[PDB]
Amino acid sequence: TVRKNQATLTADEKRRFVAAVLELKRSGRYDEFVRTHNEFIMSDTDSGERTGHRSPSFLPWHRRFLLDFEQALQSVDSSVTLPYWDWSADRTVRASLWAPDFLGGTGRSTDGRVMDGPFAASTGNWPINVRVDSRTYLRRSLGGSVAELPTRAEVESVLAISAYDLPPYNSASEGFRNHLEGWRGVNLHNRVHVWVGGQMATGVSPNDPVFWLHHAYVDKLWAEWQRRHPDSAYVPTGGTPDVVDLNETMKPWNTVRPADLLDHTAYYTFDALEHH
Amino acid sequence: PAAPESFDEVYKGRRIQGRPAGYEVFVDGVQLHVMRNADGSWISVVSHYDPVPTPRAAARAAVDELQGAPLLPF
Ligand SMILES: [O-][O-]
Ligand SMILES: [Cu+2]
Ligand SMILES: [Cu+2]
Ligand SMILES: [Cu+2]
Ligand SMILES: [Cu+2]
Repeated sequence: TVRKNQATLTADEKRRFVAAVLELKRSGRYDEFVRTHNEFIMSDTDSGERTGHRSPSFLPWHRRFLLDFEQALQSVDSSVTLPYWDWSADRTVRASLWAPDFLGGTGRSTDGRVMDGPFAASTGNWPINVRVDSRTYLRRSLGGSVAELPTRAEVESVLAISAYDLPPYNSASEGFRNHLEGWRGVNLHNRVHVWVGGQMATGVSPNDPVFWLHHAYVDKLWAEWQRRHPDSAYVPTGGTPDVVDLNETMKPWNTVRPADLLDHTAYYTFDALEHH
Repeated sequence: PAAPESFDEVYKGRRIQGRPAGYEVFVDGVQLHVMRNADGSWISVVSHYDPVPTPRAAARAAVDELQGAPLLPF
């Protein structure tokens, strides 16, 4: 399995990705990924149990969540893999990502409704069912609520942080994980959710297919961080209340640990990834 | 570590209310999930990656997000 930069996909790879995503939607499977993410993001708190976000396991949790989704896509079309969106490079609404043959563009300014591409409500193919905002159409406002996506120099500042995570292992932490997540510092992952707007800014953010491409690039940055810091690894490593330690299992799967997910190459490679 | 004060106002035509419970927010009487971060900022489920300083700021951000739409109970 090779995960490729979205900008490099062929016309046929875009068509097959789109068709596999729409089939998961039609069959009902897609919405249950939306529901899982919302349930975790509403339950993951800074002074109590936290697994999918605001915690060291943010990275392996989303790695496994993305693997579940990629394996579901591969059950429809075994040639499909998750592409990634390098938002430091493809940073405007003119990025081919947002073209009508891939994800479609920004929402109209009246109601945020996406009007083109395969996920526009008018196609009949993309009902928003798992929702909290009552509207049932995909929405986006690219660059609406925050002016700029992160730049490469900002990403580099975060990649340079050697410690994976630090006590208190939550949204207040110093260290790589929380700077990549974005609750502290110049803000990488959270800011991209805010920049897309629409459902991507909410607990039901997997309603937008760009969710997967965003998190596939966050996942690639973890892999790059590892190559930069071979002497660093996941922490904590045992006995931490409310936090998933290295060798503890993670909900909802219960059968996988962060330790099982540190090495992506057991599951996929990237089109290109720096050697240390 | 005690909770913020309660509030009640009409913001862009919609009633927003907040009260300690550990804090509840309502938009036109429909409860809105909100959460406090360790540093004292807040988010809601419709702005869950975007910290704002207070629960009223999170309620106002939700009204902004909704563009008139009824909230669904969560
Ligand atoms: O993670 O959104
Ligand atoms: Cu999320
Ligand atoms: Cu929450
Ligand atoms: Cu996210
Ligand atoms: Cu070395």
